[PDB]
Amino acid sequence: ARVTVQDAVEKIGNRFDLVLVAARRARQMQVGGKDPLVPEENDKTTVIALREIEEGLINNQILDVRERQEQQEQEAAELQAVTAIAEGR
Amino acid sequence: GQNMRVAFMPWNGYNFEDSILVSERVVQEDRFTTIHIQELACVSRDTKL
Amino acid sequence: HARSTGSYSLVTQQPLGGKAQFGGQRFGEMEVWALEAYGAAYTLQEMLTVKSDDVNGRTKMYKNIVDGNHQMEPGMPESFNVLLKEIRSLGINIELEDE
Amino acid sequence: LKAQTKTEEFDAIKIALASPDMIRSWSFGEVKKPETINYRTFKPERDGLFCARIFGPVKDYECLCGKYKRLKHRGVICEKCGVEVTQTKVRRERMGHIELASPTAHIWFLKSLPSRIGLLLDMPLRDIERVLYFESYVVIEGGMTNLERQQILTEEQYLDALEEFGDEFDAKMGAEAIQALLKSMDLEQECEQLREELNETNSETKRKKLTKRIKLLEAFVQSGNKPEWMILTVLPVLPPDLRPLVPLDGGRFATSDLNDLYRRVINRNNRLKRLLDLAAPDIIVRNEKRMLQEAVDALLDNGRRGRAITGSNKRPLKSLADMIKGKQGRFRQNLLGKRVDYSGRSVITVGPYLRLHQCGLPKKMALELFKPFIYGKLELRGLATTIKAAKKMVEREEAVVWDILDEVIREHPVLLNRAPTLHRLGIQAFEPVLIEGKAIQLHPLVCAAYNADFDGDQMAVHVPLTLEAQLEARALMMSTNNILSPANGEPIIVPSQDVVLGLYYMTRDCVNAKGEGMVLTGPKEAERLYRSGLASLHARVKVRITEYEKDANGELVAKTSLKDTTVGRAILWMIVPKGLPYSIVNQALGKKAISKMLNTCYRILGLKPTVIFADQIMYTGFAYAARSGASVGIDDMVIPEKKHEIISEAEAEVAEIQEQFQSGLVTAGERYNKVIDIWAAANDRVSKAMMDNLQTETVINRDGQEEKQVSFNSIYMMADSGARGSAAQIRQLAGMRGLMAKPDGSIIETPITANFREGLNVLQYFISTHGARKGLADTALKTANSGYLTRRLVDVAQDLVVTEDDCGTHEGIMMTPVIEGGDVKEPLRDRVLGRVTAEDVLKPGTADILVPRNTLLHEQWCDLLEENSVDAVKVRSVVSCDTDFGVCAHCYGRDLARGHIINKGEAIGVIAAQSIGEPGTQLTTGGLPRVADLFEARRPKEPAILAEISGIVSFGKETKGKRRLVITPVDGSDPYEEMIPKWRQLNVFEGERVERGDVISDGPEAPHDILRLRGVHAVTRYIVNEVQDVYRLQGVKINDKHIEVIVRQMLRKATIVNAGSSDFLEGEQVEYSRVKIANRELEANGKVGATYSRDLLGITKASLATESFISAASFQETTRVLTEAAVAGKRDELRGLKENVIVGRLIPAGTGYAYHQDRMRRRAAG
Amino acid sequence: GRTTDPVRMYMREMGTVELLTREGEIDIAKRIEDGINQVQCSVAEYPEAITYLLEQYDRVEAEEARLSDLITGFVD
Amino acid sequence: PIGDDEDSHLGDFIEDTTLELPLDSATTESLRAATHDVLAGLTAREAKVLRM
Ligand SMILES: [Mg+2]
Ligand SMILES: [Zn+2]
Ligand SMILES: [Zn+2]
Repeated sequence: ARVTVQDAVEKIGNRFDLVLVAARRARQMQVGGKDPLVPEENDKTTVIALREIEEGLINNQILDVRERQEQQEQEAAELQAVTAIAEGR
Repeated sequence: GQNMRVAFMPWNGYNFEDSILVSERVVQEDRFTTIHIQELACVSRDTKL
Repeated sequence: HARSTGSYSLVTQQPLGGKAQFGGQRFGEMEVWALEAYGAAYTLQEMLTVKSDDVNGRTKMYKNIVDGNHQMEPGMPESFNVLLKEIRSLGINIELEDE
Repeated sequence: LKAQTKTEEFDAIKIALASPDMIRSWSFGEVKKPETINYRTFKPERDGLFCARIFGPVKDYECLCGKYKRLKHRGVICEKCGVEVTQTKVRRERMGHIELASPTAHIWFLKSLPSRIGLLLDMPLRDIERVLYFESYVVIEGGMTNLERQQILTEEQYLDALEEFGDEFDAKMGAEAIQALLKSMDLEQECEQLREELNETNSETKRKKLTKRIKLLEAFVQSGNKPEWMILTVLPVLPPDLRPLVPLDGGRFATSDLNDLYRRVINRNNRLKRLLDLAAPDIIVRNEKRMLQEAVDALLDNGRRGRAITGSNKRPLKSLADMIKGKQGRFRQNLLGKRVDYSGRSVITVGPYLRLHQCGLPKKMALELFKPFIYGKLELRGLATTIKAAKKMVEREEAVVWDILDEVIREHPVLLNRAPTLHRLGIQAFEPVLIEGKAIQLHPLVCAAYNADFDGDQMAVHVPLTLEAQLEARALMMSTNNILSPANGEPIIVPSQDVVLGLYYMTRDCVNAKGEGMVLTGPKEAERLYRSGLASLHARVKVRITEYEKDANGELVAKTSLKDTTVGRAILWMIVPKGLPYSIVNQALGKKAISKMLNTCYRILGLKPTVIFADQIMYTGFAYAARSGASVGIDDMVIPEKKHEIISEAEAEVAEIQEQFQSGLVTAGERYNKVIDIWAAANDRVSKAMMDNLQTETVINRDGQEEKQVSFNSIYMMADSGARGSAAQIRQLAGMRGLMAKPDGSIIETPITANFREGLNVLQYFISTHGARKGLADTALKTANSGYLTRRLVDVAQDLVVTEDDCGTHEGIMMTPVIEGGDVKEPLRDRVLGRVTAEDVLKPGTADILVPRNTLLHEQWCDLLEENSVDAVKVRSVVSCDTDFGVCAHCYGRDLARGHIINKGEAIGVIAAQSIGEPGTQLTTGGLPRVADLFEARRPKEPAILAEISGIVSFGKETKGKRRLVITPVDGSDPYEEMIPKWRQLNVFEGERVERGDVISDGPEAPHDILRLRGVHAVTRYIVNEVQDVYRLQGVKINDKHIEVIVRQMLRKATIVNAGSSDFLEGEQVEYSRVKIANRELEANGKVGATYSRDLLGITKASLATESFISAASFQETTRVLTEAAVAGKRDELRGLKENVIVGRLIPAGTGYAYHQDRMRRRAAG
Repeated sequence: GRTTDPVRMYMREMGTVELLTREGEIDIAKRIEDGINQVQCSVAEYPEAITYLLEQYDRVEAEEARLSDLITGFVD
Repeated sequence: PIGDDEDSHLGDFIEDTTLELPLDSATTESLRAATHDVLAGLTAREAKVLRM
């Protein structure tokens, strides 16, 4: 369990945005699109996300970057799919 | 009610505010036990069905 | 007393015990202020929308809770929704602007 | 990009008058009949208050006649009776209307205090009503003949006038007349003419009313509402499901009161149409029209005419206005309260075994609470086939479900709450620990935050459903994350009673005991010495200890030494973490000291070590207090041996003064004062007798004959440590208790001679009873007073939230120690702590900057300022903040549950009000009503008058009611002469110069004055100092900040002096004004900038003004607010807390601040 | 004068009109007779009013209507 | 108004019996998965005939 979030509050200053970011990440884990970045102790996604914040390997910057990259990861897949839609003309 | 042996002394904070720490001797002797009589009702009504 | 999902009041949809299965605790103005003092917006929203007053949000929530997804799709509380009709029932036109 | 048509996520809201065609737009049919249901088959009669055609199908996706019963046929209108088969919920949605035969006035616009139809037409109310009742004729569009436009005539007068002028003259009566008035009204022309008339004549009485009225007019014009709409052509009907006919047990029906009303309206209306088609005489149709007016009025808002009663029941029927308003003063459901799912509650118990980050929860409770989670998790692993079977499993309570519950409980926090919620700590988050029993276990250290005793107090539990709520609870509402009261940086986790008696009993020294004067290597063998029974817990002993100091740079220094201390202190030292010096535990450890221990530990080691430290302190406190064997006997309370003697002597004094009254040496009242004085002095004597005795009387021998120390007596240790009891109560146990006072307040001259250890007889007890009853009554009253105060406070602040980061102003208030009377009622260090310097400060010598510019002053900065002699620091405050529509974090301070600077987006107004309001139960002109008076800015009863302007003054004129005072400035003119009643003893010297704001008389002064004459900083200083004078005298710690934000909200409004944009005398937001003048100093007009004057509005007054009308409808009078907004067509954009709470979306603060921001900028932009 | 509560503003407004004498009733009734019979006679002096009645009775014997929807009966 | 003189009024206690419980609503959604998988079990034409 995570008794105090002070360390996470150290990694990202705002402390509300801590809740938001850790939330978003915890969601990334809870509805599984992804896996933890650090060993799961049986800790629920709620705490795993916080452990990820405390280790400084997860925050708003990192998440935004990863997501932005994944958009192009899908664009690459559907590259030949959507260009086949030239029937639009 | 019922009288009984009482000792005044803090016991491991289990008595903390007004809280009362009672032995098993009491629950075993069934002295503070109470009997409740509840009246439950069943109604047979008339519906258009 | 403990309650998860019970019956609901007809006139305004709100948790109400009909079975001797008790209506949930009442979350008042002061408790709301207590939430406002902290930074918890979502706790408050879920408190007065999905857990109580939203006829949609409650069930749509329940399905997610059992599905293993914790989220909410809040919508508009039925209270305010009724207030709109009561106000509009008078000579007062109340509308919701923009987008 | 096509904007949109259908449903989006809506912003703001709009409110205005309703058009007949608009009313029809909502209406999906006209209700033509008073009938409800068929009386046998309960189906709705077509075209009635309850109807399938107009409103909706009775049962889900089914036609009324029953032809199309299939879920397939949906958008189908049935041929038999048109009913589109759709969900029954639509019968809760679709509205209706009624076409009224004769025109009808809307009672909300007739009877609202500033009658709208009245002042819009510039016509008196009584006239308009006299016209509505057909009591007299009124003119419309008189033209040029003999008569005015708004003029009123009578029967004979109308007849004669008509006989003289057939046409080019017009008069009607009834509702049609008022409608004709409003419709013929041309607002623009009135605007032009009124502007001219405003400009021509010079009189105050004239142009005041003139400008007020033109402003009103043009406002109503810009609204988009046309006056005709004040008169109802069409009457909308509320959906049937919102006024249900739903049946009950025993075949009995129950329906709302709106049906009686609506039915009445329909009836009388139809009967009116009937009487029209029958060509009835005038009198009849007039009576019918009036009756229709009454019915409609009673429907809309009942009680403003006759108070109509419901069928067969005396109690007046509830109208739509009452439906909206609600009850319990002003409570609109999002206020009074709302029932919530996933919750519970029960009696609470102790649970000392708990860590402070957790708490006990009953098994069954947790089962029923987490039930959905339990289902989903049960079938996720595969223990249950389907959700049904899962329910069957948890219903049977199979052995396998308990483990699954242990799974879903683990990292999932729960919210705990108490009944009297005041400060934010009233609700706190904990980690659930499954416990066998029906009782909730609550960690002892938190029992202070809730103000919860163990005497049967109940707590309630809520489950943080959504993920965001889990993380919100864990990172904010969590217990460990708030260790400090938001009011002041002092720890609220301070040990309570048993624990402090434990730590007190531990570290203390009796003169002689086992192992006296020996030496030990370390705390380990000290404890080992104690437990074995070789050494006593309290003995003076030298032992070697290793203490750490982190005084190096981010680094712990280690040093060892032989400390002269006691066995108990040595044992306790094991707990004290790291860099804390041994000195802290080398004392007697009172409640105050044991608190300062935790404090220092937090300001040194940080959060986590403070948490674990506190936990350990609780555990050891309980353990050693248990071992201590502390108890209370009847002999533990020691009465002075000299008591009876003091009693007898003081009793001789009374017969001395009595004999003097017998001989007439003294008067009656003076005698009374004398005897009361001697008895009081007696009580003091016995008190300070028993105190000395009970305190130091222990006389014990070490190696010599005798010596004496502070007593080891139980009740003393209890009172001295601060565990419980106090000199006041101990005084009542041993020595005599006080003198009592009859309800009148006249204090009886025969005090209570006996005490509780002794017996009280009949009289003494009877006399005490009144004191008791007045005690309970007064306290129970002051709870309510506190509540009301907090309410006014949150209402006046609320939406104030930290928004911008830094406004960057050098502005601030001068922070000095309070220095009242004799020495230092409060230091400088506390006043400036956790705040930020407006500008850099100096040493005695300069070009050496200790604290640069704006920096947070923490313990090190404040002690660095304490090292130096600096007596003066200018500090940034929330009252002087340059940021408009909010406070910048750089202005506020660091104060919070955490030592770091205040976060961006935290809502400070709320927490400020809560902080001011929580101690309010502990407050005793002076007192709590004094505080209420202060925040209300009420002018006192017998105030003082400050000098208007500096310079030499003299006494003008003579005696009529006042003797005029003539002021004479040095350079400028001297028109200023104030009329001061001469029957009030003056102060000001007839021959001396008086600075503006000097004392021209005595008594308290209204803060309006202090603001105007002495300045803004001056008045805020007066308020904060006076209210702090009230609290501090009671022993209440409240930081100046909260009071200062309340103050900022008080002065939010100001009245303009100069011009060039808006009106002259308008009171308006200094935010709006300052933003407009700062914008007008450059560009625009080169400089047209207008001067204002800061205004002081009381809290309850400043609460009145809120942009959002939905917010105003909450705590104010709903009926007026809705109208008064609806006329101007006011558009509520939300943006505040209360409004967003009502509408049910994320709060524009806290976590939601990242939302409303990313929105607010998207709005009014690209 | 106006106490509101229309029970009054009615009760008083009607109380103005004085009760009829036993003869005045006959006067008024006579006036009624005069008016009515006037309009009846005016109806009898219209050719289309006659021809219409005829065209209607031609539909009465033709089973397109009934004798009840045309006349309530004659002076018989 | 019922007892206590409070805002408790008769209609406030009238429960909605016309609504459906969520505990059943989750089963109604779950059955649609069950019959779907089970229909995926039979032959395509048996599945067509049964779904029809
Ligand atoms: Mg209590
Ligand atoms: Zn039909
Ligand atoms: Zn500022």
